[PDB]
Amino acid sequence: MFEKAVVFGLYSITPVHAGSAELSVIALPIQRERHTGFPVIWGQSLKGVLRSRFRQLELDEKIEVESQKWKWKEKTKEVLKEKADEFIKKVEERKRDPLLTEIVFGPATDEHAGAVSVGDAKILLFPVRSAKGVFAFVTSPIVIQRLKEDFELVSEIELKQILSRFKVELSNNETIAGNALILNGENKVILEDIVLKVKSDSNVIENLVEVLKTLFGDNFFGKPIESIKERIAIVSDDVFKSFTRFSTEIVARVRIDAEKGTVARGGLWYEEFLPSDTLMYSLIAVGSPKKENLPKEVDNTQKIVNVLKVTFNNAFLQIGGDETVGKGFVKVRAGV
Amino acid sequence: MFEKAVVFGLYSITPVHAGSGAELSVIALPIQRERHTGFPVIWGQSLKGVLRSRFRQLELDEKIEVESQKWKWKEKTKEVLKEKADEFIKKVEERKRDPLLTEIVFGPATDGASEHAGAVSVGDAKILLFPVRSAKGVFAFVTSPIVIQRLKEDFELVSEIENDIELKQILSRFKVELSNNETIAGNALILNGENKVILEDIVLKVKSDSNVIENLVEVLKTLFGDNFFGKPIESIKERIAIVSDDVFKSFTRFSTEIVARVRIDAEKGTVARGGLWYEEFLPSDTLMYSLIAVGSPKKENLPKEVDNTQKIVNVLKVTFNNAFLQIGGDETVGKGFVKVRAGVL
Amino acid sequence: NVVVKYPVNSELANYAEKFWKKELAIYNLSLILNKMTPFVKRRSESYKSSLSAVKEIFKNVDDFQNFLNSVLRRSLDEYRVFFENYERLFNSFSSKIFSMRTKSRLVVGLGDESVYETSIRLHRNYGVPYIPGSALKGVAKHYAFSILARENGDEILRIYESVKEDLKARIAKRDKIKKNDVPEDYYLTAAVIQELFEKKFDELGAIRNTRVEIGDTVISVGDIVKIFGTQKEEGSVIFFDAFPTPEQLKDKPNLELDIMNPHYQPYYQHGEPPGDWHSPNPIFFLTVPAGVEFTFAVASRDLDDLAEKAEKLLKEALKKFGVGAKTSLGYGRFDA
Amino acid sequence: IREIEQERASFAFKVVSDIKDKYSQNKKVQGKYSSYAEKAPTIILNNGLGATLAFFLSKLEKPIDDVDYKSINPESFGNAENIAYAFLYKHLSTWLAEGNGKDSAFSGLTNGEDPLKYIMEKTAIDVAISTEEALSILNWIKKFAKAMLEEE
Repeated sequence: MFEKAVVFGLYSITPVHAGSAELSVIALPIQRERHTGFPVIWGQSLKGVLRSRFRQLELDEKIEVESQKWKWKEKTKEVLKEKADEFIKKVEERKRDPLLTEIVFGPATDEHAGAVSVGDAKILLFPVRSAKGVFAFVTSPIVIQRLKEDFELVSEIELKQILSRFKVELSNNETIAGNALILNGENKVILEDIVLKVKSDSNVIENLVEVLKTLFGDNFFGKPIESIKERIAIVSDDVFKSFTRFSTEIVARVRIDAEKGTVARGGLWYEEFLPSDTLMYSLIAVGSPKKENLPKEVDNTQKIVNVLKVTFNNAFLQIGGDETVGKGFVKVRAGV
Repeated sequence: MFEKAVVFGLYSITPVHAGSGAELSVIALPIQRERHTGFPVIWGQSLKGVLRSRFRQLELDEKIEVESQKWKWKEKTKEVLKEKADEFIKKVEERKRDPLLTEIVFGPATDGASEHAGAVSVGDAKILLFPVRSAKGVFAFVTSPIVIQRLKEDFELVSEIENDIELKQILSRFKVELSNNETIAGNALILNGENKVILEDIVLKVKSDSNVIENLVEVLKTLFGDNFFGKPIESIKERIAIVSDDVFKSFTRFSTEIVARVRIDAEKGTVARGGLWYEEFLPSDTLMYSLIAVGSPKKENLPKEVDNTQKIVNVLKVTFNNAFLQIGGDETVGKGFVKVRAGVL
Repeated sequence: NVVVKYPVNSELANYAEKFWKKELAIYNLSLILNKMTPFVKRRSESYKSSLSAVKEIFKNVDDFQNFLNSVLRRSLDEYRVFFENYERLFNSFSSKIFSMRTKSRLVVGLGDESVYETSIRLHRNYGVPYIPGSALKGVAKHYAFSILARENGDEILRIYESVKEDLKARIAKRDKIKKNDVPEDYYLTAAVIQELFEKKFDELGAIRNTRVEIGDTVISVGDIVKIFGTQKEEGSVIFFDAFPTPEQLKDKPNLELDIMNPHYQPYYQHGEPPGDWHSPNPIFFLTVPAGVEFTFAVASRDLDDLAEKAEKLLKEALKKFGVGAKTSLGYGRFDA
Repeated sequence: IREIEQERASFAFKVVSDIKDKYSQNKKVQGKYSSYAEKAPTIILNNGLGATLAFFLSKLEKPIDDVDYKSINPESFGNAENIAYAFLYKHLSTWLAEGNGKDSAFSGLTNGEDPLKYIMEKTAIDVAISTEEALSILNWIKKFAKAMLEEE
């Protein structure tokens, strides 16, 4: 199963608070890993939000396939007939879903299986405060290793071969960074009250931005990728873990009663939010579509992955809770 | 998901202290800021809370104008929930439940949340122009390339929400890059006989460029009309400076108001023991833009006057245009008062 | 015959010296005052950065005052539009507005820490003197405290014998030994009244029926506590900042100098006999002169009657108590 | 993983303990030092770091542009105010120019140059970072001074 796979980028426009588990300080700690402690999004939540977006798009009928609009109302009768019109009532009764979502993003609550499995969103660039170069995208060598291991399964052509050259070792008090972050005169850079000596190297950042722009385009989520290169830093594993654990946005919130104009008793709590401008990557595994008299337009796996990439490229979607206060909006750029 | 999106512009008439409560630096009681950048922002929670409070006050006072017609919440609730119209009203009388329109727009009150979700979603009040003292042009409005890039991203999100690509490329004709000692400033700020400017601590060489500042002025004019919060927008096109990113961060971190307050004990007439504290305030005459997205209301059996999303868009725009709101603490001592203007594309 | 230095960075000290020599025209008063502070060295080998030594670079005190007031007047149009917007904000609420002239000299914010050692509350953007709303609220509260202590001193002392005993014990704990001396003067009554209004508001329920005559109206203790609020209940009257009318700045100066000449300063500080061998140490400081007209506005959140009562209380306080610094010398007094 | 917060706390504790031990008898010196420490951040935020350092030097009756921190002795002043000002200037400038030490995690933003002379001919970004570091170290110093040192 799962003949093909695709890579989905995710850029956090606004802080994201996905899910909720030690919760030592934050009453609602972010969706976090266990072995490494990096921020992450469970495949279940990403699959849910993607399938909700697909269902809403199917209702709105803006899922143009091969530069041709996809009308599901005629398609369900064409492929099912008999009770298909009655099946339409099930969509009208909200007890089911349109056939495209049922055959791609999993079945309904009640036989079959989804054509795509949504993996976890692994972190790729973490924004941290810098003394110079106001904020910097920091990574870790094992982050690059995970990226390479994940990306060996899709691209392979020459990009996969050249990506194997990424192999670095960093001490707990050393880093490699661009010209913007390194302080003038002194050969050290300060991020989040941590001082690191710059290690002389001019290949790892170049290759990282090279592959990033290679399968994400020159336009790095609405910004020129060249400007990003000057503000890329790679730190040690422990340093990256500490950054991803303690550099998130801890925001204290309260509830005020209009009767007295003060904070309600027991209404103060701290919520942890994943920082904005955070690059994350997810793997979507697509297999052979379920044999249910599928149209020849998406008969093969290549067609369905193509239509998914086309309909989800440069998209905007909300993840996690706190949607009503402008939290969770991210931009997705499918890897072509 | 969402259907429409409006832009709320907030011009700080008085210093604004959106409290954070996270630790205490030398300048005690810091304002809420974006952690990774340090730029001052107003989180969506506080803005939504104050907007909801103002909306509740307006509805209870029976001053909300919907379709140029006054809105009486009692009769509307009776026309919607006649079976329990009295009981629900009692909950509003006992403050258990918020009035009808606020519960439709901002969601149900804390006493019951599983009924439906809010029809509105405010956004973080990202800073757009910062007031920085200058030698000439007594004070100037300052911006950074990241600020305009985030504005372009916000415009892109609005275009995606509304499926209107025409407004997407409004700001897409502005790419800039400035050194740490360069700026693109208006003619008022530029020193006479010297191609240099002074922004409150720094001498910056005036970089030559006109398209970027003209496009920014045009974008502001389109967003907030021809009246820029009590003065014409064209009257401030010569008092705008685009500076380097680090310089803008330094301005936003060090040029903010620091107000020292004391408590005077009547026993001696002097400051009490440990009765003094410092507070951080956003400077007066600052601009913060936020996105307010709206979709289909999540309630059931809605009145015809608020049936669709546009009926919420127009109501919000008419009820929150050129209004005055209080943000953050120190309300009683005249702090945090801001002029709010609502615009659409 | 004086040497001027500037501790600001290079390429800016030249412009600062041009501004202080009137070669160029500066427009922000706070900018030149604070961020461009000059250090003046006289025949004495010390760069004293004080207003007394700062004024030495001008022809006389009159020239310094004229330069400062010209710098202040250079932003009159911007201050005018700001005052128009402020008046619009006043009228937006149900705020009562009254105008008052300065009967004597006024200085607010003299105790703020600065290089000059004698600062003044100047608006950051426009560089004009103003009275913060916190100062007005505090002076109104203290005038109410003084009125209550003068009128209902013995009554509240008898009602709250426990509180007065607690205050006496605290004073004995801090103020030397003073085991039971603790004179029951008006100051002790004011202190216990403030303690009641601050930490023991609920116990003030019985006293709430009391009434005190202010000006022509009568205000209740309950009215005062509703106006100012407690740790558990917010105040109902919004006190706004006071700003001078822009019209008067065109003709008469809005800022002048004042002098303090502490003879016998070692006697006050160190304890030497006063005598006359105590050559003075003059210190100059800025102050808005008498006659300058300010606009005050008080708004309401619950009842307009409370706003009217607060306006009357503030008018009485500004007429009698006085706002700003050195109020014991008649400074900061207003007349109708 | 050596946070600069530990270096800040250690340096502040060391300097406050040093002034406490050297002037345990002079209570007024301790009070003056505590007051100057808790008032310095306001001066720095108002007039800038260079202006604050020049103000300290002027209160020390020492010329500016020709004096560095290494060539001043805090104990060589009769007046308590001069003692406290010299101690505060020495501590702040030492933290700015050397940090907690050469081998420590933080070695000072300035290599070994006098912080005032550094501020004189450096860019605005460098002086901004120096101001931030000075604010942090002064916050720690004020905390520890309020902890141990007596109050005037």
